[PDB]
Amino acid sequence: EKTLKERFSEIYPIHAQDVRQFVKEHGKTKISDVLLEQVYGGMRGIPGSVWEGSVLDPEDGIRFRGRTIADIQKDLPKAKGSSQPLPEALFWLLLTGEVPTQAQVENLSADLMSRSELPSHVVQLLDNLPKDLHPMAQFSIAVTALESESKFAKAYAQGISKQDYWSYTFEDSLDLLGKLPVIAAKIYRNVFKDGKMGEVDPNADYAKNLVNLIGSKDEDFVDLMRLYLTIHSDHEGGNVSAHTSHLVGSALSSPYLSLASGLNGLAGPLHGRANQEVLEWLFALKEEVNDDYSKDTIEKYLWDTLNSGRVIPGYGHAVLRKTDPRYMAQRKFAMDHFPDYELFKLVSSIYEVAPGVLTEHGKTKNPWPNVDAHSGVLLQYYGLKESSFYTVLFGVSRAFGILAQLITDRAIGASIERPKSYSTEKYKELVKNIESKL
Amino acid sequence: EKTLKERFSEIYPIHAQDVRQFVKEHGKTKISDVLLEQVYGGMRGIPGSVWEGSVLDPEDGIRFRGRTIADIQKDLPKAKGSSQPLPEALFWLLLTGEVPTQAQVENLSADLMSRSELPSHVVQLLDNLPKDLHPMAQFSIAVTALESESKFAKAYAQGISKQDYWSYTFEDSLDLLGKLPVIAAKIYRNVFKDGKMGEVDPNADYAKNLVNLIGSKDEDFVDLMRLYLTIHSDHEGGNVSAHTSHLVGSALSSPYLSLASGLNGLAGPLHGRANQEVLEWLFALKEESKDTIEKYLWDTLNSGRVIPGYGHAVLRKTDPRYMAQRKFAMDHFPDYELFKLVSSIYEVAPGVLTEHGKTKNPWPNVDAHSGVLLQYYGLKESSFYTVLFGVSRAFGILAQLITDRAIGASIERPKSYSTEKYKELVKNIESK
Ligand SMILES: CC(C)(COP(=O)(O)OP(=O)(O)OC[C@H]1O[C@@H](n2cnc3c(N)ncnc32)[C@H](O)[C@@H]1OP(=O)(O)O)[C@@H](O)C(=O)NCCC(=O)NCCS
Ligand SMILES: O=C([O-])CC(=O)C(=O)O
Ligand SMILES: [Cl-]
Ligand SMILES: [Cl-]
Ligand SMILES: [Cl-]
Ligand SMILES: [K+]
Ligand SMILES: [K+]
Ligand SMILES: [K+]
Repeated sequence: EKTLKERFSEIYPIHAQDVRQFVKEHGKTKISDVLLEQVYGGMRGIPGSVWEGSVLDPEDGIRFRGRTIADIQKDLPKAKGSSQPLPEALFWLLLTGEVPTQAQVENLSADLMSRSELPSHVVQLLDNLPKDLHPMAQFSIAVTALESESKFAKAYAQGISKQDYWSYTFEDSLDLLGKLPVIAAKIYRNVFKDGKMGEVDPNADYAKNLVNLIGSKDEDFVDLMRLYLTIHSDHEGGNVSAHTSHLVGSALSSPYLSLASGLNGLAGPLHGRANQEVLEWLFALKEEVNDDYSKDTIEKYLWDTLNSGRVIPGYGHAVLRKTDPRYMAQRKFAMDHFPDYELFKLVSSIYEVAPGVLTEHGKTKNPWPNVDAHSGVLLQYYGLKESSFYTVLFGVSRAFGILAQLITDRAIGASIERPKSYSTEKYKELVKNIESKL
Repeated sequence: EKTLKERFSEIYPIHAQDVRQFVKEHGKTKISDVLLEQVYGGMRGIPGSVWEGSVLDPEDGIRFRGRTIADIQKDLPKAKGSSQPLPEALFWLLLTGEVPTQAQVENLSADLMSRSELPSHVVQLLDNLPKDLHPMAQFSIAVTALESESKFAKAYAQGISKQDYWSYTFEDSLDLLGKLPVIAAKIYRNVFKDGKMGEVDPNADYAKNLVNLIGSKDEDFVDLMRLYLTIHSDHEGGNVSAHTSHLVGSALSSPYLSLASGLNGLAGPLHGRANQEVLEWLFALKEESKDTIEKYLWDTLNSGRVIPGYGHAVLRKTDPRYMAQRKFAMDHFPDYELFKLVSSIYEVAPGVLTEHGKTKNPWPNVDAHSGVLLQYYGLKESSFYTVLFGVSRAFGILAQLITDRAIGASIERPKSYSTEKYKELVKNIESK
């Protein structure tokens, strides 16, 4: 059967021609205004990214190439002996728009694992970094240190044509993906454990390799990581980490430098820590309520939180009008594996009463939980209790969506991202002339 | 006299109130349209950034707080015995909008040098990185490794008020700036020399300490570095490195992670790494008259490659940073062979690019002329040239980051769609 690169090589020229024809016929059509408040407000609401792999459906949640969470659960092949799709399978879908066969996924997993050996200088670098250097900083350092392996950078120096960029971008992306579970596990073992790490199983999948190297053989934990890494793999192109990766990549920096920059964006406390924020809030609630999770006790705690001017972390969507299907998938995992786990009972008790309380409070348009309201409790159950590592896991997942778009951008020859800026003094002059009309 | 931090603490509340009133009274005014071709064309022409220190005119080039490069050479204080501007003097102007006195610049240089000592774990990591790992990758690695020292990161975890973010951002920024010449010289000495490092002179300026740590006390080389680090320091808010640093910083990553990300964008061959690409392209042409130059330009274009150092996203005429560098060469070494080659290409390349018919700007940018000046003084290792660009551009990057935290600027987060969804959006727009 065709490999991922072979199938992509057949699909990308069709997409490239489609984009060229679309811009030729409709490029002059106005799709938005830019108001002054938007340039001073982080460009909120401005269409500013072409991102093929995922789009948020306001009724049905995130869609990956048109498929909801329920669709990917039904449609993607599963690991042998499991009901969880693999993140490798979703990566195939993100890049091609097509669902791979089980045999195609197995071959892709084997290709990734064949590329998983860290160069000696990266092992040495990681082993000697201080334990107080944050795991996300260690992560982006290690990814950047792989730039010496970059096939795109070496080929660009040899003078390849623009029409060939995508091929080397693809190879660098798979080389990088193959190493992410090893980098992440090495950081985990060095910072939080004894530094001792096993070896990659050449027949294991990406999530299984990650969990085994982190230090667990529990097949249910493997299944949890397959779920976690699938559902976090992509969420549009406007968010800081996806946008940063696209921007750096648009200057023809390699996938290593592009992903490292995206990871630094994900490391920002306003972007990649929602899981940890929920967990901290759950722990503080548990202490304050003295382990009492009854309806009356929880509702009073939620009313006091909202009445004091604070939000319920993980609840309330700007756009999505129902519970995130990624939340429901994690709830189902907990219901099927550990329904009596005390921390899950707290999460579930909140789910039963929070939407009603938020609705009556009247300050939350879409009073439903997101993926981050449920992820930490599942990680805690399997012993991954070190919350300062959670964004590393997020990056190991989101790298799939980031690299899929980076390959696509090189395949279509997307141009450098370079908007215009002005100072406040010059915006005042611009606005004065617009309002005066001359 | 007032320190930079003291003066900034007086001006930022006034800027904050000014922005708030401006957006309150004029926020609904439309300043641009977004056409489909712009979202599919890198957002070219979209006003998408607020950036105070510098504004780029397509015809006239860069202005720093309203001043051209020539204005900067006249208005800012210089080092003793020198006619070149100091980058730390421009940094003062970028952050405050005001020209520092000579004594204020000297005090700022001394503060930067007082913060220049690298932690042991950073020295050790640099000493152990392979010599074949590109210097820009080593540079962003070293900057990221300083995150363990971040005062902003520690204060944020301790729960400081949003109103106090700027103070820790400011301290991290000056801590980081003070270390950049040491990191850059360490990379140079390790990769190309014996790895041995001299000591920082507490009383020398930023560019002089960089050149001295690289190993040279040539006074004209020091003057070149003063000019180089000044003119590369900022190019408004929409260039890839500045924009990347703003984006990452807007999620409250520290100055270390924001700068490291900006450096990774600067490392792209369509961005700052074009200065290495230019030197390598010049040397390949030399190894291989108007006819021979024109043939080499066409052979490059016909191979599906860009002419490095020509074109620009915004500029539509010759870059004034190119002219400032030509002027330096005319005043110091007009007969230098590599300078004459760059000048000979300037006579031929714009015509070829115009006939080629693709670029919107057939004129050279800063990267066409920077490497040749470094070559004159014996800095022959072109894989180091973008590190120097990064040492400079950190000034403009960090000035805006401090300003952004002082005013509480928003997360940058536009909306994306797939091509399938853009088609639906366009169809509905055109039906109405
Ligand atoms: C700087 C640069 C990236 C700006 O990109 P841009 O805003 O999209 O430029 P344009 O609008 O003029 O691009 C239109 C076309 O002309 C081409 N072009 C632009 N500058 C070119 C150059 N110096 N050589 C060859 N082709 C060039 C572009 O690749 C593009 O081709 P395409 O339609 O097939 O995709 C571009 O000019 C470039 O690649 N320059 C060479 C690298 C360089 O010197 N970078 C330093 C910039 S300070
Ligand atoms: O302005 C740009 O887009 C690129 C450039 O010249 C710079 O950043 O110095
Ligand atoms: Cl996101
Ligand atoms: Cl975001
Ligand atoms: Cl208007
Ligand atoms: K080259
Ligand atoms: K963004
Ligand atoms: K940009």
